[PDB]
Amino acid sequence: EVQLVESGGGLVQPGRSLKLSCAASGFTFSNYGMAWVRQTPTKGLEWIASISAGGDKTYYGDSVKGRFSISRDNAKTTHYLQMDSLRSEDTATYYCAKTSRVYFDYWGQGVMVTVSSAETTAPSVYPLAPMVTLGCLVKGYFPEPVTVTWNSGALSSGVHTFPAVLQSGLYTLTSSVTVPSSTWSSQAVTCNVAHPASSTKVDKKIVPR
Amino acid sequence: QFVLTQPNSVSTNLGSTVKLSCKRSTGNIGSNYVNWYQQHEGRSPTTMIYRDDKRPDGVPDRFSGSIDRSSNSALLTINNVQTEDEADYFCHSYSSGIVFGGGTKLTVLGQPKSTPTLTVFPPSTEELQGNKATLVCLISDFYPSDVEVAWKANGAPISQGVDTANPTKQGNKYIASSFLRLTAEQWRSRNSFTCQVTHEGNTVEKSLSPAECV
Amino acid sequence: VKPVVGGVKKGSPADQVGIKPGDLILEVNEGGVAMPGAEDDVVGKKINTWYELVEEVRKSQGKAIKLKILRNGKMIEKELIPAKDPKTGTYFIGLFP
Repeated sequence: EVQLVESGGGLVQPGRSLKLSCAASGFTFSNYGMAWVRQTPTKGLEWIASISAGGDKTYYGDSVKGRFSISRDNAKTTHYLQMDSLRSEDTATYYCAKTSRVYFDYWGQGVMVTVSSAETTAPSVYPLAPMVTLGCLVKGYFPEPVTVTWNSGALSSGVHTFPAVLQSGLYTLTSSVTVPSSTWSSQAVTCNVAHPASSTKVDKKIVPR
Repeated sequence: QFVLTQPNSVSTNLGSTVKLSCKRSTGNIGSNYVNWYQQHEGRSPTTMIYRDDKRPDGVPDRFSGSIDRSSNSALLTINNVQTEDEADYFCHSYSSGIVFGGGTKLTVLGQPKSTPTLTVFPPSTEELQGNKATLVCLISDFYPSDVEVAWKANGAPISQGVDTANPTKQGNKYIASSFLRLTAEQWRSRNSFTCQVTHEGNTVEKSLSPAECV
Repeated sequence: VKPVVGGVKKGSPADQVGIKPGDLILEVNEGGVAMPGAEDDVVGKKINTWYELVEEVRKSQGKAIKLKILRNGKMIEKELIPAKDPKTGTYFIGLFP
């Protein structure tokens, strides 16, 4: 099984720097080059950088005028994108992607870089109580994204995490899960909220209040 | 060095064949490989076609690729198109640099009409402790995607404090949410609020009330 | 056994390319221009059982391939395109052992 797990994103001020990590596994790392590619709703997919299998040849896209440098640590089976002199327009979702000569055969899950002089704001999390449907509420956060799991991912089917609304500069969303009422009547059920940009993680047990 | 042009959107019908084109602006298209990636709403891309016409394992055989040199275009053909195929499709090639098309959003009409399911939640005691109250209305399992969302208190329309999200596809259907910012007192004041959703001229609503049946 | 070159069908792909008999064939890999940053990616297979060759010629599917081989002891790489046969429709290079 092949896994590409990205980390290191979040919010950064214009003119500063941010380094991104992509933790690889499930294949012979040193046998394949790696790349970083970014995405926005307005500019689509833009290729950012690639590094060769032996780390000795690097390729930069013409969207960044040498401000970014790419590196790979083959002992940690990881690779890095060092992003200097960041600009508002560099705000995007960044993916790493494994190569196989002619195409990107696997993509990471993505991490989000936001270039903004607004502060990071951590969410307030509230439990939403009334088969049965239970919910977790992630109120007033900035920037995107948030993650929500249920019982540490042991509840995976039946989950809906709803797109956020944005109001007065803060995002609010809700996540729900639907379980048999017999499920609700026994084992504890907890929602797990992570806000990577504030580095915060909260579990809330949903009680029949 | 070159650009790849994709339509903005294509609309087709459940069970149809559909062809998505990808035209290279300069230089012969056959001079380098073309690849195709599928990206569902909110998710990472996955490979549909690589090396012009090869199909990754795991991908249904109704996908096929070809190269039309006379029109300098690559083609993604989907036979027997399915509702699970709604997604964005990006073509991809390279030479001295790496180039993506702008993406085509594929919409498939003709799937089954879906009346919405409604779920509503009152404010939590913990939130009220801070003197605030947020009413949550969750709208799911509906098709098509346009909705008008309105809230009532005691049957009168309330506009201030309402935030409604644009519908989004998750899995095989669409979801939406709406929030009402209130003060603790505004929530305690009336004895009914209603989330009202209108869909294809049909209206479904559910209400919430600070009381208790006992 | 061991995979050794013996005959070359005249006018066939390898003949148009420059493969001469008596070569040791080590590797057969994907061909064509590669995307930047992926030149050194390994997709081919180091061959030894001659059938691994013909297997890796069916995988070619008419797409270009590189061959890393030996000329009197020195490494040499030649890339070519297997041709679609007009009879039963099978890709060939014209390389008798």
